[PDB]
Amino acid sequence: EYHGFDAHTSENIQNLARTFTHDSFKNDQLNPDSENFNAKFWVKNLRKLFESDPEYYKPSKLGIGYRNLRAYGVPTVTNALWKLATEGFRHFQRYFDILKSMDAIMRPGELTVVLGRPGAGCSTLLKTIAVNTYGFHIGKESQITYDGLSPHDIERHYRGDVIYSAETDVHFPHLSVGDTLEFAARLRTPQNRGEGIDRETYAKHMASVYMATYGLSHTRNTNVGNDFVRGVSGGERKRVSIAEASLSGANIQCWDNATRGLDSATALEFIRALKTSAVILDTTPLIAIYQCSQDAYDLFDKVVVLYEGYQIFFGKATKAKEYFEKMGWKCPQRQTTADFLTSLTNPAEREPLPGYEDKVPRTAQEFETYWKNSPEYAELTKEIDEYFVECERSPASPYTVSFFMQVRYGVARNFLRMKGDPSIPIFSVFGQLVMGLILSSVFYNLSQTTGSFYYRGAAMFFAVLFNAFSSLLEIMSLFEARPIVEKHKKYALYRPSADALASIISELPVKLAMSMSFNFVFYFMVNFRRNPGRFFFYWLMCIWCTFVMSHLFRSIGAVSTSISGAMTPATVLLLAMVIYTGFVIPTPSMLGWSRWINYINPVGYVFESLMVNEFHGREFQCAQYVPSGPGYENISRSNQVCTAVGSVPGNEMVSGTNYLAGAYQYYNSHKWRNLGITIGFAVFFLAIYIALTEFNKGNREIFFWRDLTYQVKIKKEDRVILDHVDGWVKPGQITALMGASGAGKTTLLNCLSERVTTGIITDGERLVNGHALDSSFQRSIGYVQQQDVHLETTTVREALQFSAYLRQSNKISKKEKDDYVDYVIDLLEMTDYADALVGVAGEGLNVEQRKRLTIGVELVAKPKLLLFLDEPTSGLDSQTAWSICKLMRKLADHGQAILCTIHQPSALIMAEFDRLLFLQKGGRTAYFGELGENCQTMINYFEKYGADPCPKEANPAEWMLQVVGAAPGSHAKQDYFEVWRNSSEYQAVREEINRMEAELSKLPRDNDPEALLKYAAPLWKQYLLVSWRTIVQDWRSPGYIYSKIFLVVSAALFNGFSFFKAKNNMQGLQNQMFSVFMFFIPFNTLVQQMLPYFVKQRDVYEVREAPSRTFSWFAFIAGQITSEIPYQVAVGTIAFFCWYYPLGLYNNATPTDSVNPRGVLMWMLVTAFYVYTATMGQLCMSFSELADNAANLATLLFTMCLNFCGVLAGPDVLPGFWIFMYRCNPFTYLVQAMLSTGLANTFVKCAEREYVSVKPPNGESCSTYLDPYIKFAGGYFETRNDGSCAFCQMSSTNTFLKSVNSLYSERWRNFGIFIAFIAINIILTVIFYWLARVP
Ligand SMILES: CCCCC/C=C/C/C=C/C/C=C/C/C=C/CCCC(=O)OC[C@H](COP(=O)(O)O[C@H]1[C@H](O)[C@H](O)[C@H](OP(=O)(O)O)[C@@H](OP(=O)(O)O)[C@@H]1O)OC(=O)CCCCCCCCCCCCCCCCC
Repeated sequence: EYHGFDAHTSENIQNLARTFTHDSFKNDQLNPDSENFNAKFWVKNLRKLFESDPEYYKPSKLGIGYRNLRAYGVPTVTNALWKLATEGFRHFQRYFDILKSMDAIMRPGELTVVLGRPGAGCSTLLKTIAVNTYGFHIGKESQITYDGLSPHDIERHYRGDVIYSAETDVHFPHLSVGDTLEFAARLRTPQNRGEGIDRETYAKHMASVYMATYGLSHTRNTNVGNDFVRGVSGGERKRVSIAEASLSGANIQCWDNATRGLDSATALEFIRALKTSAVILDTTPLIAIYQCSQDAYDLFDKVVVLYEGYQIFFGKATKAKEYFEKMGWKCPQRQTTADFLTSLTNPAEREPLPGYEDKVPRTAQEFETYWKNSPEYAELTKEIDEYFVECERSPASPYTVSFFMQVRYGVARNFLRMKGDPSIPIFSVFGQLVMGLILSSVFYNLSQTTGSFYYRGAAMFFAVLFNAFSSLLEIMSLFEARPIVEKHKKYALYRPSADALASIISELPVKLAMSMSFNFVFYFMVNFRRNPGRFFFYWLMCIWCTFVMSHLFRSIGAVSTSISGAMTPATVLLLAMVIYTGFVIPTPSMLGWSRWINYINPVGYVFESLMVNEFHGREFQCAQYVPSGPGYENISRSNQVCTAVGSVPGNEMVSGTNYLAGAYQYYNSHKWRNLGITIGFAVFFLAIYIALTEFNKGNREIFFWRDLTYQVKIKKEDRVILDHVDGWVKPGQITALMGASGAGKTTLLNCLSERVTTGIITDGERLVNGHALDSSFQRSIGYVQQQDVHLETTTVREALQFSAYLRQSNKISKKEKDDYVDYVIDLLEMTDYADALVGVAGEGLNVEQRKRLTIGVELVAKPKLLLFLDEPTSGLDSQTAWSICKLMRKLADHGQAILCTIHQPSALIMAEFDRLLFLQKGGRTAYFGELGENCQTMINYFEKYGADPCPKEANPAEWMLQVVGAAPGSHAKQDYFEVWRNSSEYQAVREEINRMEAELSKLPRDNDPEALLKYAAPLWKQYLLVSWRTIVQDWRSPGYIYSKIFLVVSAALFNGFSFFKAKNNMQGLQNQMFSVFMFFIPFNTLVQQMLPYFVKQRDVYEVREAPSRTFSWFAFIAGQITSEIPYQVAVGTIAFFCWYYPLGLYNNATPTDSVNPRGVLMWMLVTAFYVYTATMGQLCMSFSELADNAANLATLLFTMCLNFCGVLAGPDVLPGFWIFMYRCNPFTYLVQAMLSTGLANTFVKCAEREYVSVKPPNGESCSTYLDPYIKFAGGYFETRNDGSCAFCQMSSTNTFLKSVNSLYSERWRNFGIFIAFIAINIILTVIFYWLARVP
């Protein structure tokens, strides 16, 4: 533990200094070897001395003195657009005072405490001290000085000399404490002239010395961790943050609620660490707290008390109590001074002294008037004026090290973090390699004949994609490291630009590894050009493409806030770049309005360069000559011709350059220019990213138990947790249940309520009115959890109504349920905000209101036996806890039985209970009986059995814990379990229990046949209510439906209008097929957006709803599945209307007069695809825990399905191994149905550049020579008035459709199969959620 710089800390510092000076070897009070030397002076002087002092001014102590300070300040998505319009009008074109006049002076080396109720303005005061005025303004008359400086100077020049970090202790979870402190140590070491001392050794010595000072020595080489990741103790992370802040040379530190959610034994340690920092390093700490112990308060020096923004006192912490006693108020006995000061601002509390009632302030104005009139204010004003006079009488870059070394240290820390967790790099590299292998398997050993042309094209396009999107995952790191960077920017350690540059540099090894592992496999598995120079140029182009894409992704991520928030707008841009690469829409077929996009497309140039590199100067053997078949067996090669874009009549080989110049319109003069253009793009995007990251940042039954014994199996060893604990509860009596940390009071509470999934009961017996527990027990009790888990959308009344409907008995009419909900709302004093959205804890209902809501939710179910409460008064201030205790007292008065577990209470709250049950270590009962008034009964019981008397001003809870021996540093005279066993009152307890069992057993039972039911409401009602609740929650989500609609509409519109009124030439059909292929890309983004709103529902259900037996698991999963169907259907209809019609696919149905069937079928297919997207996302999220893993798995499976969907390679070309994956795939049937419906039964008109020239035999006509082939296979011909024939190979679209294995007569069948797949998905979900999460 930590006891604040004791002898052992001094000797540790002595040893460290001895080792350091011995290492450096290779007056009397500074030499470690000599005696008469103490570590205090060494630590104080190490920062200043032992380092060359820059000529500039860098203060070593800041005391702040301010006078006349004052600060003032100023939905359903259907209404979201109107709200946005109103906000825009507000942007286009009264004052509320939060802090009133106040005076204060704070010298260096004094720890100051700010006291006040929540919302009193302490946080605003601390923000004003730390110059964090953003969000409000300060009056012009206020005089603020920092040892003679000004707020502007501190904000501009000496930033980092005053800091502010309130609750969120942000650290890299996977970085060791030693490394985390060494980072700041090295980044704060000045350079000047380092001769004599090695900088690295000095930084290590500073890190070790400050670790020893704050008692973190044992924590070295241990993960700092986070609330999720395991690591150092929660009480040591705060000390690590203090050590880091003080190590970066922060003079004035301000903390608020830093000790929130921490027990007294650790809040004391935190306060002690602050005190040592103040007294050794001479810093100025300010701390704002609500729950303070007397011992912790004894360490403070100056206290400032706030009352509704009015400063009522400021001075020595010891004199505040005397001053407010002179005021005329009375402090109740056994009340801590901090609690008294806080309660002095509560109208319910603060009972005046006798005789002082007539003259005593009652409102903040009177308090401030007296404070101003008091002589203490005069003395304070005199001191402040003297300080101002003294200050008046008496570095361009706030950072210390130069930019290059900031970048170097950022790179080093990035490498340390990567080595600490080799998950993202290794997984990314191996996933890339495996996906590359699988993809290349489709294009294995492309042939050298012209028949491979198309495939080669595809083989390049996808390559450009894989190198393009290889580094997409890297942006995730930016979101993990964003908070820390901001914090480190505030401390004035390194600019965010340095961090961005270091992040770019540190990922180069991973980019190199991925590029090698993917290209060296893909380029050679697919038989591209074998010339070494060609491969090297391909690798160079791919490397620069991935650089450009990585920088673009980083630039996008620099302004976003989440993966989904970045993906919603980024998907449209990425699709725009992908479609216009030059393969989906070759340049000759690009529309006029989109030709300009290709100019500014950084990926089109890469594709052009790669294709020019491959095809240029290459001769391909012909694979098919247009005149051929049984009719033509012996025809001179002169009359034939190859079926390629650049084919020349009578030539056996087609030239690659002609094909490129004719089909894609690329030339070899652009091979090298495009490399320069891509380098320019990379540099531009790097500059944009750096600029962005630099700038854009900112009850008749009685329940009892007898001889309960409970043991748990751990490490194959049986240890008893509860050893024969007996007790009872009664209506109208509150039974507090307390114990040490290891006493397992929570274990007893959970065991009594049957909420434990582990262990068995050995000897006990639980009885209700003398009868054994039946199956109706679990529904006849209420359980109020410590943590309040509620949906962020449903209002208070909606949540209460939902619980009432789904939990009360079915025979009760709806009107009675609503009446009882109103009664509960009235009884809890909740009427003020009965229609206020719960929302996140930050914005919405505060802690007290949330706790009241939870108690109401558990109450509306109408428990008949008991109401367990788990730590109701933990994590709340001293006033909210009192309010909750009063509410519990009222509930008990109304006729309820309560059994609550209390942790670290105060005397006043403790006085409000009727019975006490104390558990020693190991679950052994010490005392069990009424504690009387002011805990007199328990004190008398313990004293009369050989215990020291309780001090008059001691808190009974702490004294009890100490006498039992659980308190640290306390010795027990003898164990009290045994003395309690034979105490003359344990006999009374036994007699009472036996009498209750013998008498209450004769009371007639209330046999209700509906009670003995596992769930109160029938299954269909639960399913309907859960589905409606989820639908409403999605509707009210803050911009979740709008993101989905925008994404889908934008993608569909871009896809439709890129091929606007597409023609039906040979390349047109391929363009439309790839349009259908690219229609599916929004799948990944839709899944990513949808999953978190499933996570929220799952967490709420599992944490609270499931154990409470509100609705069955099947109801939950079925509701989640049915919730997304309506929104998906609507979005699919919108997408079809925005894609099918602009594409002009309806014209294809005009000749056959089948517009309506082919339109309805297409709409049904599109909606089915979207419903399938939702079902697949939910399935892949059913069994996994994190949303990221489910989204990644869904994307991987979707990509695998797309690879073998039949467009990239049909069944014949596909290797046999993968043939099964071409049949089990759910997208092949969808693609076939869509193509057959949209393209079948229409004519084909070949473009001018795709006609093939044929030279018929001498003395023959085009018809006479080509009719047999035309009959044998489709196509048509024209006369060119030059003796030749211009031939087109396709006359009707049915030929191409048959080539893709899509038939018009089978579309319906295909559609049906797809529906089956959706069905399967749903079924699997309803099964997997049972195997994985249901216990
Ligand atoms: C911080 C990020 C780090 C990123 C990594 C950094 C990378 C920086 C690298 C800088 C190195 C730059 C080297 C550029 C020098 C090119 C010298 C040839 C210039 C030229 O111009 O050579 C054209 C002919 C092919 O050109 P070609 O066949 O398409 O057409 C011509 C013919 O070559 C022919 O020779 C006739 O005339 P020429 O001789 O060319 O004048 C005519 O032929 P026809 O008209 O009859 O068809 C035509 O001109 O190169 C060929 O063969 C293939 C030869 C490979 C071309 C690049 C060399 C290898 C790649 C460079 C580095 C590889 C990757 C780097 C590491 C990877 C990962 C660590």
